[PDB]
Amino acid sequence: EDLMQYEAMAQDALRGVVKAALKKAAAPGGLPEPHHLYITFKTKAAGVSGPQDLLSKYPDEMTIVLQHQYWDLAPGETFFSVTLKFGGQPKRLSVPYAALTRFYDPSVQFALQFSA
Amino acid sequence: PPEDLMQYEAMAQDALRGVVKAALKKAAAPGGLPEPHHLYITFKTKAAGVSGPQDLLSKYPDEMTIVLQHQYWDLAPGETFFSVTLKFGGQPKRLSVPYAALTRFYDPSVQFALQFSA
Repeated sequence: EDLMQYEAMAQDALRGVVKAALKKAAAPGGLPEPHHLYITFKTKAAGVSGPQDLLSKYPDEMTIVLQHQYWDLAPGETFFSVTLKFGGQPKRLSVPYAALTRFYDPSVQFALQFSA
Repeated sequence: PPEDLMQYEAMAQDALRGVVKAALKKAAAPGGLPEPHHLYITFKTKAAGVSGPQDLLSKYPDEMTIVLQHQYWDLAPGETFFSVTLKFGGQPKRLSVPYAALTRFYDPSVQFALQFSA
């Protein structure tokens, strides 16, 4: 076995792909068609925040999608915030890259699983 | 799709630089790396941020490789760069390299290699 645990360090490091993608999504032009993103995170992880009413319906994991219906994406180095609609209702979420568990871009079938 | 407009391979490749940062933090701990893990780190000598003994650097104004095994100390894997003292021909010297200057990383013990864009 590997006492260095590279497979695990590589996995945690790859969380940075999500950060870079959102950086592109927030720059002029947004995501290049037809790219869109599935992001899954632990609802109760430290730092995630949003409406209690919404988060309560998602006990542990929640998946959001960035395609067209999203506003004010703010991707920082530790967490990102974005506005999405739920039941047609706009709601603000902030989730740390550390709380992520999955990343998927259907366009090119790019996938990333995280420990979290 | 004839093309990935998001360039995930490039962003992934760049994000893995964090593997090196994570490895150096384990090495900076008392007890260092678990035997027989030794690390080869290659960086671009002229990239911004790179600093050390001019004489030494000048010996290779291109890509230089340093190995971290036993004779290294005061390794500081900061946020955007790391500083470390190594012995070149016996004389200890400080090296400062930004993670963005890394062009390669390699640990023979488990055959784990990574290469990054110049």
